[PDB]
Amino acid sequence: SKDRMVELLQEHFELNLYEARAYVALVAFGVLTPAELASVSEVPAPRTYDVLRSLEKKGFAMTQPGKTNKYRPVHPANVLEKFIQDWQERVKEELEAKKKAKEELLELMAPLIETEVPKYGVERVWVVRGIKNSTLKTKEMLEEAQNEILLADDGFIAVNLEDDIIKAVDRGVKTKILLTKNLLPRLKASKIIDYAKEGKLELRALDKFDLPMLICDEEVFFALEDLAARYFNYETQVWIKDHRVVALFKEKFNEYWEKAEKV
Amino acid sequence: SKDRMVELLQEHFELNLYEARAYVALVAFGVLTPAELASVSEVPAPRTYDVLRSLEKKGFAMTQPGKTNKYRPVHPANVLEKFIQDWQERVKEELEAKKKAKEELLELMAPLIETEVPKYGVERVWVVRGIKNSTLKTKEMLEEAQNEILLADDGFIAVNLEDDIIKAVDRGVKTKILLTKNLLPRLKASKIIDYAKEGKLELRALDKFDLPMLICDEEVFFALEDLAARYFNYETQVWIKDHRVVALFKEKFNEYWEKAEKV
Amino acid sequence: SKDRMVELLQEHFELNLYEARAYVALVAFGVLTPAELASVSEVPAPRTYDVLRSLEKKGFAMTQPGKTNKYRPVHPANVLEKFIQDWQERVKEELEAKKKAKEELLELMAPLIETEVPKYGVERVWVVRGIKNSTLKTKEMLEEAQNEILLADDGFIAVNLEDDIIKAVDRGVKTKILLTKNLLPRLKASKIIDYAKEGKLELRALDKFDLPMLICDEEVFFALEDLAARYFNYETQVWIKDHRVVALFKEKFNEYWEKAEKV
Amino acid sequence: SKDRMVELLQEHFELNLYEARAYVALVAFGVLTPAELASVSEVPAPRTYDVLRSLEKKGFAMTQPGKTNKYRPVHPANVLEKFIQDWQERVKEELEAKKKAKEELLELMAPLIETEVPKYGVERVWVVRGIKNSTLKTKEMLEEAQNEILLADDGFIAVNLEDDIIKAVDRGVKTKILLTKNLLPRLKASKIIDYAKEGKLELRALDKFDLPMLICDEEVFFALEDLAARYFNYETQVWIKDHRVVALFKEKFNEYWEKAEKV
DNA sequence: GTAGTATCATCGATAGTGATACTAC
DNA sequence: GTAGTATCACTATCGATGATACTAC
Repeated sequence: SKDRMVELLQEHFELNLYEARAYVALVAFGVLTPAELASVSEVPAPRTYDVLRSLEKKGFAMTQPGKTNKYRPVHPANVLEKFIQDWQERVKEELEAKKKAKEELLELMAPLIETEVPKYGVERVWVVRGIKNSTLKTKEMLEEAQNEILLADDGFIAVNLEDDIIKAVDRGVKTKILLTKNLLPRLKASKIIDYAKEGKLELRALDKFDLPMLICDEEVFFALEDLAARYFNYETQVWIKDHRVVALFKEKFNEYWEKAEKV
Repeated sequence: SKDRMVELLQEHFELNLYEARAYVALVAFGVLTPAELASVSEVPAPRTYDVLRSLEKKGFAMTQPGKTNKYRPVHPANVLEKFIQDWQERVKEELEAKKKAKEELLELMAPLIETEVPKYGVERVWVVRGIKNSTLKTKEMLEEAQNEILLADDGFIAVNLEDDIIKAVDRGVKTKILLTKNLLPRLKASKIIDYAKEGKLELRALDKFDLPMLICDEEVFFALEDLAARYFNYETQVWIKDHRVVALFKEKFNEYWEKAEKV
Repeated sequence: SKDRMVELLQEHFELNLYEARAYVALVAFGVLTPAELASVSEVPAPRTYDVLRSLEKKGFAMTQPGKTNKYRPVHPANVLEKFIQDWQERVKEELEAKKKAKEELLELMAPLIETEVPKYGVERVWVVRGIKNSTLKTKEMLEEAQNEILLADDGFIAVNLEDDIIKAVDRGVKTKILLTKNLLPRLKASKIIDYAKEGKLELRALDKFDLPMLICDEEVFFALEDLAARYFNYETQVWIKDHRVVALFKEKFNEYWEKAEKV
Repeated sequence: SKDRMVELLQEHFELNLYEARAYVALVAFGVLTPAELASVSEVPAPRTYDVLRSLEKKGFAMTQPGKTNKYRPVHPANVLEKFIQDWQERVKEELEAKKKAKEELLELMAPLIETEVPKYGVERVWVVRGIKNSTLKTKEMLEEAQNEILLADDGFIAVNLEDDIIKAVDRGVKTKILLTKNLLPRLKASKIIDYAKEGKLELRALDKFDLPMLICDEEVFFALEDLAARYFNYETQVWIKDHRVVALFKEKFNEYWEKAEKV
């Protein structure tokens, strides 16, 4: 069928409907002029000229340039195979590009390939105010703790965390507890003081320090001192995850720690 | 350069702008929820979902069997290599489809191409556009050559037509082949060698000649010369069937041939 | 009016409708949360979250990351001014790009710059049949002649050509007329023999030549000898414009021409 | 080449695919009718007309009164130079519009920013995304500085804020500026350099310090550090107003400051 | 109606950009 | 209701491609 011939030329050889109908006509009728083509095909008369001129450049037709151009079809066995061979050459190029593209992309993404898995995760700063949320955040910090826990506490933070502190120490994370001397009686026969006497965690006391902090593996949790709101459980507290910043606080802690006294 | 990565992905790996961005984001942050992606990247918030699902579908990102709100990138080393290997398969199959379409067309058109003889005949001049289409006519010249074949190849007059030349030589056609010296390197790597050294034909090389041509019996094929035309793959080539015109060109060929090397 | 404020932010500072309404809201109400933003603006509740996060990256808002994020507007005098200067630097870049682009384009188009103006067009091959069109083409050739006219004629002239040959010769174009001896008596009172004797043009006679031709300034006009379409007279004739081809015929003409004379 | 030209034209000179091609064709063949263009080029025949008219309008081609429709290219040296010069004009006017839109917005928002005193106040921690937006906060820090300013600039903490620094010094704020040695070579003249020799401030250079910062009274501004974040212009910067936290950072500054050179 | 010129119209893919639906409290 | 989530629908550009005037007769 000519319908089938037209379909195939469109589907596999990059000819539009009109160009395809034209080339079939040229093959069926041999030599045609734009005028003749129109009479023996469904190619619109107005379009015959450019459509045939289109087959010309694509290699499906040869031509005689004159007052009225006449066209002959190239032999389908020559052009169709030519098309395929050329196509394969394009493919062969598009392929090599893809490989060089791949090689380069891997070189570009080299520095970015990240094994670490974010748990929050794009967030490295978190602002907490309530007493509920301040505890839920310390809980997470102690749970995700894998290396060291440094706790300089002015009050309830260390007494309420005891359950969570113990569990962490059990996993093998180095724990250092630093309290204000006035808070000691709050730890009567507590499992912390028990662990401290065993050697499973370091415990020390200081009369005072101005910047209490919780440190967990490059995570620091501190408060913005407001005694006004500190009565109001709505005291602002900040969680920051960064090697540099947390390292700055760790220095301060070590300053405290090297001046305190173990129980 | 994130921009270069996005560019490459869009070009050689069939990702849209957003998907390309999303993948680099995925590769960068290791894990991302749709909202997180909308934040750190330039992918429209409302598009992050379909963009991420799309990447997953294209095998560029994965979702855990758990709460599927988080997406992780597939490692570039794996995903990029897999795309290229898979792509080769898709093209290879399209090749088969194309070949099947060609063979079918040749079959469908068989009845059309009968001894007429043929539908296009008695025409002694045709024009062919583009040096790339040179062989679409010269092939016919070689298949019908009965007496003599005189080729002064520029490297495009009779590309990949060697089989027809040796076939012509077999049916008793005298063949003189004149090549530019830069062509010889692909006779290694030939079939006319050892068909030339056998004496079944002649082969001579030459540094420079201004009028490359193919003569077959009383037919001459030559290309015109226009810088602008060739930039647009539109160079004009002419086929003339005339004993006087051919004879003139043959005088020029002979001129070239008496200066060529017997190599 | 806020409508006016929103209009300006969209028009000049690259904010969509929602982001623009948000920043106006933030400026009006100071600190807002996504929920609050919705209550005091026409920003859809579902969109507030991502829209505010958008103003964040764009530099129109600062934020407190928490269970419920709160946002403050950057001061319009800082952001709006910041935007403009940043924009100016992008412009400064796109400009430098444009200049380099131009420089390169001029280097690429250097070989392509065409001064000559085609009076026929892209066609360097023309196929003519009949006497009407072959004469109109010879006339055009003689009119456009500016350097030399080489005419080896097998018959005709002054078949309308005396007038055109003379007029050309009047313009100062070197003319060479070559007729077959049998044609000499046809021009005994012709203006050509008159001009030849003066001699404003060279005239010579030959008993025979197999390839008559008209040459005009790198244009050649010849016939494809067909027994006996010349009688019909549907004899195919070809016009070719090309230095190489025309030089080939010119060599042939000189072969003829070196065999005089007009007498 | 031709593909590269088309690429440039589309990129830097605001031509669509067809117009860019058409222009290169116009430059190549010197003159072209819509049909001729449709033939030699990849511009769809039915589109050649509007495409050529378009090129003319954009000042890339010119047309004769007819009767035929032939187009000539404008010389690239002229058209390309004209586009760029005109473009500079176009942007320069949009800049004015932007400045005018800004000035108006500040006016419209003036009533909004009334004595609250600050719309946003009593807030002691804010986050700012992207190093590019650093000054959108630090600016406020410097303009409100009453006692002390300690800058350890990385080159982005206080970009283009020199005027505010010298201005702060005038109202009696003690100013210490610590810069990396690679920054100093670009401080010419400047007001910050002949303010130190005058003694109105101090300036010390240092090869390397890990924690660039800005301290103003009881306020600190510092940036976190994440490669992935910075690739997406999403780096987190923090502003904290707390005497204990700032004092800590100040200890670090003083550490940096005791190793720098007086320049 | 016929030749040959110039001109329009429909559509898919992509990327923006102004809005809803579903859902567990 | 509240606070989220998960998608929707629409617009504009453009390059592809099929159809249709106008002007000669």
